[PDB]
Amino acid sequence: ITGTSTVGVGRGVLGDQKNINTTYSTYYYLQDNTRGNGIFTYDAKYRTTLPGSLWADADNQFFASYDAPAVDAHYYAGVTYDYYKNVHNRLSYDGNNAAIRSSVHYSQGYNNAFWNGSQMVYGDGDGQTFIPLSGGIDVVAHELTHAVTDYTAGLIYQNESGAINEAISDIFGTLVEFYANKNPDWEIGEDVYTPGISGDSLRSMSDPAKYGDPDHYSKRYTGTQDNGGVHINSGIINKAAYLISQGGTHYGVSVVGIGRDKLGKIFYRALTQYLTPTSNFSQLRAAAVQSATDLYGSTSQEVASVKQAFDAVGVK
Ligand SMILES: O[C@@H]1[C@@H](O)[C@H](O)OC[C@H]1O
Ligand SMILES: O[C@@H]1[C@@H](O)[C@H](O)OC[C@H]1O
Ligand SMILES: O[C@@H]1[C@@H](O)[C@H](O)OC[C@H]1O
Ligand SMILES: O[C@@H]1[C@@H](O)[C@H](O)OC[C@H]1O
Ligand SMILES: [Ca+2]
Ligand SMILES: [Ca+2]
Ligand SMILES: [Ca+2]
Ligand SMILES: [Cl-]
Ligand SMILES: [Cl-]
Ligand SMILES: [Cl-]
Ligand SMILES: [Cl-]
Ligand SMILES: [Zn+2]
Ligand SMILES: [Zn+2]
Ligand SMILES: [Zn+2]
Ligand SMILES: [Zn+2]
Ligand SMILES: [Zn+2]
Ligand SMILES: [Zn+2]
Ligand SMILES: [Zn+2]
Repeated sequence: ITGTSTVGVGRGVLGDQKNINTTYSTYYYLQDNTRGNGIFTYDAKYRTTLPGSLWADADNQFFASYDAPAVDAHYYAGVTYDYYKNVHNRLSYDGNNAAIRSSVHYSQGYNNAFWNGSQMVYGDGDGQTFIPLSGGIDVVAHELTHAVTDYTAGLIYQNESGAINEAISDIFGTLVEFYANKNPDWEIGEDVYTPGISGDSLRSMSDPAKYGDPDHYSKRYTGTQDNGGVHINSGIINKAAYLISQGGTHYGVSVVGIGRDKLGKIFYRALTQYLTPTSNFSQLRAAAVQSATDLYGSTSQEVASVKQAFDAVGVK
């Protein structure tokens, strides 16, 4: 809508106060004019019709319980935009400042969130398995990163390519979480998963086997469920990424950690320059090694650590 750019205030899903960019025209709308072609957040009103109504508020204060998922969808879309622009010089998910549109209160008791090809969609959870999923910055950024992947490599969402697709989204979801300093960690979805259980998450990048996911190529899932194990076998790549950043010794292979910024630069270059729709784990290793070579030189520690990490998870 046309109006005046304003700054409102509210609380997110976890009860934390934050400022949000809004637009005033009779009502205050969740329309952020400060980022690209805009960030727009919508009320799906417990239906499955999308996008729903652009979120309108009478007083620019967003402290109602019903407001909280919208506050976080809107705010964390902005954080994700800032990460890709400031760290990778990428303008929105398509690199052309596409508007980022999000709908909250999708369906009833819906334990999921997704990028649908043109917008983000967030369920509210059933209150036992999940609370509203936009409360997790890593969820928001994980799903927006699927759009980045779609507009670049086009990784196919099955088998090894699909596991790489998932891992890329976990990697950048986590790097966004660290960028925001929003209680960062190397687990996924901890802020919105199982409110009655502390210390858990959907999966761990630092220790995938904590939840039974494989941390070595020899332990990969080879069946047909989950599109060939895309959320299971992602642990193999997630652990390699963790090792590249933080270092460690894994299955007897020592990895010299090079930090989060260099992890992000190596994988972003691999994703945008070298991966293809059917890249497998071995081809991802090659893309990461070449990316680190481009950035840091063939004799660099960074290249050596990429090789160590993929060795440690059994990917040649
Ligand atoms: O923490 C990371 C920071 O060090 C880097 O500069 O940008 C990405 C963040 O995840
Ligand atoms: O278990 C890991 C711990 O050893 C390290 O200190 O920080 C990250 C954790 O995942
Ligand atoms: O081949 C071994 C692999 O199967 C195991 O999982 O990790 C150590 C490797 O040496
Ligand atoms: O069966 C597939 C397996 O062959 C591959 O190695 O990893 C993904 C699986 O879906
Ligand atoms: Ca209000
Ligand atoms: Ca996390
Ligand atoms: Ca929990
Ligand atoms: Cl470990
Ligand atoms: Cl381990
Ligand atoms: Cl480790
Ligand atoms: Cl180990
Ligand atoms: Zn998802
Ligand atoms: Zn995903
Ligand atoms: Zn966290
Ligand atoms: Zn799955
Ligand atoms: Zn998923
Ligand atoms: Zn280990
Ligand atoms: Zn380890």
